[PDB]
Amino acid sequence: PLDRINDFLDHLNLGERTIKGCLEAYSCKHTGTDKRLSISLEHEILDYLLLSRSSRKALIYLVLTLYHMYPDYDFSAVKAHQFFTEESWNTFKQIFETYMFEASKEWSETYGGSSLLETLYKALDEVVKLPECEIYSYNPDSDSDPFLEKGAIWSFNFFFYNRKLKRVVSFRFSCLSN
Repeated sequence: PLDRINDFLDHLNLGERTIKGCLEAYSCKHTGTDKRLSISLEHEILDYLLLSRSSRKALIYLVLTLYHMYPDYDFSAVKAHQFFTEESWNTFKQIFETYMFEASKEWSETYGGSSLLETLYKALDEVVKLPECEIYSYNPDSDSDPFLEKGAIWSFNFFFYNRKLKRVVSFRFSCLSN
């Protein structure tokens, strides 16, 4: 399902610049390492007392997904509470049509049928119920954060979270010069 998109955006070259895209699906666990991590994270963020309180829950799982992508990095519930921002589908749509327009044009010239945004909407909707989702963007400070590659022209990290399903899908896409 996700594989067609990830293959399309697996180092997609547009002559001089390259677009990188990665979709990942995650089912949140409440057993084993993640349970202990969740306890530690919620203790860090409660002891510390930009997301609001209505996303205080999602924050935990968000950091968990971060650990699943880079398990050797010292992520923090406080700085992640700072770096995560809840977004709307409309904002993500505008970002996608503005930044991934060349990729959507190359998609339409290669596949007759659904556009790239349509296919993305269908895959995201299959994994997490998009009308019921909460959307987040991860925007860290330093280049040391593994979600910010030094030298990239632009980089986006989106997370689609479903509370009733306890599921998170990560969409990463950046552009690089050669």
